[PDB]
Amino acid sequence: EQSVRFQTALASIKLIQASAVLDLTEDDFDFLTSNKVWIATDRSRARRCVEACVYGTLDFVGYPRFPAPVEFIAAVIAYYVHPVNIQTACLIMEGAEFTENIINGVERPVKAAELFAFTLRVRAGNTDVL
Amino acid sequence: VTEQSVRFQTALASIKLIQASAVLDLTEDDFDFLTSNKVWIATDRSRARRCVEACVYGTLDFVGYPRFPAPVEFIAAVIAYYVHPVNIQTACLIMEGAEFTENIINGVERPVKAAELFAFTLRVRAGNTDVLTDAEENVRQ
Repeated sequence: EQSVRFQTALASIKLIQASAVLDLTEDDFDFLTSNKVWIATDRSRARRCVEACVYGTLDFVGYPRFPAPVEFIAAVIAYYVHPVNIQTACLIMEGAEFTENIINGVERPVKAAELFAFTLRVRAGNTDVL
Repeated sequence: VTEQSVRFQTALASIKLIQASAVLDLTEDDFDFLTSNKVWIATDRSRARRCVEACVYGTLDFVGYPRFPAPVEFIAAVIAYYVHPVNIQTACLIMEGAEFTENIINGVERPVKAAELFAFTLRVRAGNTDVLTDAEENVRQ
């Protein structure tokens, strides 16, 4: 169910590295992908890149971008973000509390806490969760 | 075990995450303490708590940023990596209460107490060659 909702996203990311390109200047890109610690202030900019990809990847599949799918933020994080910033990146995206992460029918936000758990699996290879 | 297997895999997949960003908030002295083969006395608990945590909420503490719950696979990975067999147990004792990835995802509060943590992190450490400590680490104070 979600397993799939991932896949469709991972396969989307893997495909973007070519055919399409995101709203990202080689600067913002070095910024998002490098190992250079994201200093406090950088919050606004990090968010805006992670979004650039998240929504971007979305647009480049035909999926709406009203609530950003959890799986995409996790993927967009795992894939692009460097370990030096992963965790912090999650707590940053939580900050873009767009959808109330469906967990037992209840409309509960997309807490940073779970975003990590996701990205951590993506990288792990699993995602054949459930 | 096809379950206990994927847990490990995530824990392993974590080591690499830890190795990659060696950003830690500990003086070289502190580092020596945390990785020493000398036991952690009952008074050293405060110090240890700070050290084991400085390894989990990694770059998060180096800079400001709040802290947020980490998955067991990732904690167990940290202990297996930094902590010495001698203190590992107290470490798990310290970090008891964490949750596994699965439960983190579906919202099923299943705190993983010390005993369990200890058992698991020991098996994590038990299996992982491309994991071990070196010196391109003693570069944070």
